[PDB]
Amino acid sequence: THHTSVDYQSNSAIVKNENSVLNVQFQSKKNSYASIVFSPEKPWDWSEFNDFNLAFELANPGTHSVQIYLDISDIDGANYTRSVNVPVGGYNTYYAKLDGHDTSGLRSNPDTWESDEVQFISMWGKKNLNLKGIAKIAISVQSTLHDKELAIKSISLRKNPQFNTAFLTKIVDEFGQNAKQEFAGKVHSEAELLSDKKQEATQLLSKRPTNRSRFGGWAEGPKLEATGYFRTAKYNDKWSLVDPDGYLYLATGIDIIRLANSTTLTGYDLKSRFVASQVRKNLFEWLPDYSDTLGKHFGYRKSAHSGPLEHGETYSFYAANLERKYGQNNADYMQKWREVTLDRMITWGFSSLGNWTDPSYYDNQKVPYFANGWIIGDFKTVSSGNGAMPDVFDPEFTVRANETVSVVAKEVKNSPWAVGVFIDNEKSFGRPDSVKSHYGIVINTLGRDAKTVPTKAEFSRLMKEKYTDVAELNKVWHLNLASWAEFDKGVTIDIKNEEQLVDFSILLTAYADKYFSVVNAAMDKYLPNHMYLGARFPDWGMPIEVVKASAKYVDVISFNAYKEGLRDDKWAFLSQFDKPAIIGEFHVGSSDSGLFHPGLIHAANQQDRANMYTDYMNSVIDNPYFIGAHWFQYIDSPITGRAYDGENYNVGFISVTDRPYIEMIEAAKAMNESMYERRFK
Amino acid sequence: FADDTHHTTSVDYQSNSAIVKNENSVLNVQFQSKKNSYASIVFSPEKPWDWSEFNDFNLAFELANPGTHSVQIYLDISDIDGANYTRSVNVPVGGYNTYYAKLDGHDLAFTSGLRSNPDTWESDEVQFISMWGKKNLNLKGIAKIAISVQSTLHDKELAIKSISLRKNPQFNTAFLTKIVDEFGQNAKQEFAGKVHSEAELLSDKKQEATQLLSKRPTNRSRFGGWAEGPKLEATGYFRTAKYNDKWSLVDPDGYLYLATGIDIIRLANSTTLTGYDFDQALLANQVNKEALKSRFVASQVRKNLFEWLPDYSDTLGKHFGYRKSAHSGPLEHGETYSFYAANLERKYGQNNADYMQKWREVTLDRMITWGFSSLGNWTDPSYYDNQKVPYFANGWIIGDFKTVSSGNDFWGAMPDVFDPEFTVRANETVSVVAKEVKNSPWAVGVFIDNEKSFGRPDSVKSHYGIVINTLGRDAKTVPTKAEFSRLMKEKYTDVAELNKVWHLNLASWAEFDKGVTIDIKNEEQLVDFSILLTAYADKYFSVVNAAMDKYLPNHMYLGARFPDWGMPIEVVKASAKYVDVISFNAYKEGLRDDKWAFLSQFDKPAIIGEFHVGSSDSGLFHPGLIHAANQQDRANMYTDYMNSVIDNPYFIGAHWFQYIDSPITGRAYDGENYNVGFISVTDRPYIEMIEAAKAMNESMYERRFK
Repeated sequence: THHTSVDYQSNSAIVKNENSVLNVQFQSKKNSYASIVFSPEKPWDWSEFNDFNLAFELANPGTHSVQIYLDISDIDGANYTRSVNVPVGGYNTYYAKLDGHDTSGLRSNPDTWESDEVQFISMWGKKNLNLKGIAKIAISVQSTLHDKELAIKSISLRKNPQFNTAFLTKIVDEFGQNAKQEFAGKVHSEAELLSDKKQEATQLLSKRPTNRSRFGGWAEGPKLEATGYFRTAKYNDKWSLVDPDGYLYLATGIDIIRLANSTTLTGYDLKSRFVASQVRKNLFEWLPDYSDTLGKHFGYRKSAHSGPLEHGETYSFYAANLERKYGQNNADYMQKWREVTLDRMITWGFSSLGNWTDPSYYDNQKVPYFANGWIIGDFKTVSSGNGAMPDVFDPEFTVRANETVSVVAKEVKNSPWAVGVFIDNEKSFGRPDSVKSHYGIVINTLGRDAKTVPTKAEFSRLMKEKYTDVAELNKVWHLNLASWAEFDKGVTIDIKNEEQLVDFSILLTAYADKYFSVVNAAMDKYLPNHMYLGARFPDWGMPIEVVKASAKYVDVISFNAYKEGLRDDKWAFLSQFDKPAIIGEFHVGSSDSGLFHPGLIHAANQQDRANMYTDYMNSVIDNPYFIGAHWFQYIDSPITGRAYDGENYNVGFISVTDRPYIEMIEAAKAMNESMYERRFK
Repeated sequence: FADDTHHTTSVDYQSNSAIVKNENSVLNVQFQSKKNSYASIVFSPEKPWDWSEFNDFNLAFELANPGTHSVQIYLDISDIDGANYTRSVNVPVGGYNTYYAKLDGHDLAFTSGLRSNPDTWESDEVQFISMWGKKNLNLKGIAKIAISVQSTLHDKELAIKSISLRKNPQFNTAFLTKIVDEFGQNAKQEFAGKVHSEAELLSDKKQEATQLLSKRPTNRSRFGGWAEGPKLEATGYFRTAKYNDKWSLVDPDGYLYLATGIDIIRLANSTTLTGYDFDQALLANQVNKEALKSRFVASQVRKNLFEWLPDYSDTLGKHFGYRKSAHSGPLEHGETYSFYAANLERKYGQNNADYMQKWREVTLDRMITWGFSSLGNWTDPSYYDNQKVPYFANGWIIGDFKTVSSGNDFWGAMPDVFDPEFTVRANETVSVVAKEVKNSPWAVGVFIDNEKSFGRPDSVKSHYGIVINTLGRDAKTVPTKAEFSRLMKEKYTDVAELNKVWHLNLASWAEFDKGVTIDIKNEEQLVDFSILLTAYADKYFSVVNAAMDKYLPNHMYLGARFPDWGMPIEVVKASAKYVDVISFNAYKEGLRDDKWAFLSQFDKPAIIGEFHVGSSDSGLFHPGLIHAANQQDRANMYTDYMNSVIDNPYFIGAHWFQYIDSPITGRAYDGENYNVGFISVTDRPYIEMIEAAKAMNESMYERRFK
């Protein structure tokens, strides 16, 4: 229907008409965004159809798999983003449901009918689009390290096949696996678990090899000063860490070495137990009684979002498999899991345990670890206009900051094994997408009472410093304020004024400076010998003012970047600070895991997954500012979604049945082996 | 561009070990290929298709695969005359693609010297690989189109959306023009692992060096055996034994041992015809000074394949050679070049370093690192003195002894093994091997000869050809016939009794001795045919065994590498009485139980001499004999094949053919241009293959014996 002829344009992509087939060469090596956009004469009207799907006949004659983004926009202005991986090879059909069929508490659901076809993964945006007027349909590739290609043979709208009413019925086995689907590494019997443990014990290393120091550093590199703690240095023209014995060190590893995130909502909410959600309940074949052995794995989630529950009861199939696998005959399965986990990292060559490692691990003297704290309190707050952020100028913020960091110190006990502390994570500092996005904190704060809003009170001060008289501001901001007292009370800014931006930038820096000074001070008080690794900025939300402010205080600037790699264009700005950086989170996933959601970055298969992993880690290693990266996370998200937000991604280095993804492991081992020599030699 | 639909339109079909259901308008075919070594769907009309009226056209199939494994289909088209031709292609798991076979026009109308040519037009479709048969079929009468699945380990599936005849697109006249780059790579196509600059070679070497091991891991014995397994009598030589009700080898130190590794660890088969030649009279392996002066273009088509050849004065000019005997191409002889050897000197020969010695060293280390227990057949004798990786040795028995024939010229000549000169030449061959091996414990064993034309057990004529043809000859001048006369007289006393059994009217034994034309339809004689064929093979193996007993007494004799398509039971039986290990070549997806059950007759250990899987994503124009969807599938199919070797209680190992990909423009001898390499022409190991090999070799002892 839509193509077999339709008008289109391209953005950093050569399009050739070879037969009926659009060959798209995405110029994605050079350009961080590349696309072919399908725009008709008059905005498509699909009012006349119901219960239907948009289908693409896609091949990939390239030499890398392509994660394509499907963007469908309105005459109305709303947009929804979908994504899928197109493997190197011939044609498959990719479809997206636009109306009907599918609430379940899963970020991505099973298909609503059986096929050999591939459904796009729903990512973000406004789902319920305006079918009456569809402006554009864009296929884009974003933030790759390689040119990508796509062959489009046909685009069409199709009537959805017959609904499967049991698509959410017993999709989980008693092991937490995809019940209805076979997949690589699927456990069929409990005896497989016991058999795994025995086999794995054979291959597991105990100690670091002789080409690694005891702290996991470069035993054959230079020998810098031994401070007895992890620290930063420059060797040649590249940033490095230094281990406590003065060997060079780069941070590789895995986050969430803990069970806190491996639980899923059962649908129940002890003598007052009730089914709060029938749909949740029916997902799983097996859920034990509280009097059962494996009933030990029942938890409760106070707060839950994006699902048919705001609270309720949880179960952890991974923790259950741990008991099954390591807790034979009353054995301390937790302790055994920790010992296996430590050995795995040695064996895989990981130099550290990542963020959100369980305090259980902190007194270990085998593998280094990263510690963390969240700053929570009843202190006053500001808003990015949309996320609630700390009023960093409230004295109550320093009070809680100190207690937060103090807590961590007691966990760490001044151990050289602690590489450093993360404080907070992806705070809502603002997104530099527009004025409103960039300076939401400033804009929202400026219309609040200086008398009651400490952050605003500092804004007042700084602006008095620069402007002296309020009439002189009235010029630049193009406003008609009466007095510094009215300003102090609250100002509604002119969204379109450009001259005030220079000031907004002062105010955002000022807010950020206080944030990072407070936390830096707290670290000085409680863990003075340890590095402070920042606040883990998301690459989608890292205003330059916030980064700049952090550079004065942190030992290492942390970012999370869920991309195919660290592109030169994207990270060039780091050269203005000359500071070392770490990636707190990254991952690749694939649907061949039997999960319903590959995650944020998509590969063709486990082997592609590992190869893309290698490409990302190579980009980290070859970047002169970056000193490491941590994989998110250790364990696959539960197939029915983690209890907090329904996230059900293939993010695990191991599956729910405590089986390492083999291909990932071998990429990991390779990468860790050659990392020091690649960077420095 | 479509001429005519065959299925979209219905046509009559029959199935064979295959369930076909017409779900919607598609034929979904479930080949029952796990249980049945041949499964098929056969499309046949009431009257033979007449396609005479078409020219410059192709036959096209729109195919998906809803199964869990990729499927190599065989496409056989047969005509009214009983001629047949076989094409093959891999259909990956997934949706619909077009697979086509040109029936007329373009390159068909190879003189290229490539077993399989580049496509004659660029497309989003997949050309079938021409395999074998009578290609020039009668398009007046196409009797049947067969799609089959052959010797798999798994059930395969196929979805057929349409079959059609179509006009060929515009002929790309430049399809054989500059298809090779200076590295011997596919110039026009981008492929995974393609080298773009010489610097990448040096880059490659540095990186691989840090990853190469130079010594066996702790869990492997010095001779590559099972360090943690039982310890048996150490004889100081490789030998056979049983453990846990399964055949094994035993290394010199007494540890259990299975043979894994790769064939053709040498340069001899990495050369391709350049299209140049010389004044034949000036020829006395690079040509001499006087002959070089008469260099001329003998094949324009060959010359134009290449973007670059060096000049003889260039450093890389030393990689020119010469081939005295070539077939299946435009040249019967001519200049060759070795892009692989050129790459070795580029990679390892900087600053006049000993590039060959370094290649040998990296090769040994690669085998260690990849976990292979051995170097396979046709290892360059350069390696024989190595004390790091065990190796298989070989000889060919060649000479001017008398010969016998199958009665089919394409099958080839066979030694008259009752000719005393055959024994002289056997002895002399084995003696040469003995001087190369120098009694080294590192030599696992000796293969003598390879895929001799003993017969194919699929028709009486094919099976007993040597017997039939020899019976027709004179005892006076044909030793094998003199032996056949002896055995029949021993059995029948009087000719009259044989005349009865064979349904003949021979006047005298003197007639029999002079020459008999047997009755091809007579069945009673087949017991005698079996006796005669056994007797032939028995003397063959007895002679070789006695040679081995003289010169290499301490070392295993590994037989003569029978092809799985041509292994008469009589010959296998004869061999079992002499060899330490029975060797076979088997280019299939695996060792099927049904194919190899016969081994229980002899309770001997067996070895696979050669097997391979190839894929088109290597950038070569021919995936080979067994086809995968891509490099990853290729590795997975490798793994399955090796699992079937490891799981088989008679087999003690298998060798992969071969180390290096064949030249993209054909090996000089016969134009074979397959993706058979563990490594590419630029000395880059195929990463997926290496990873699968490492895992396989790691687990083999445990999997087989624990």
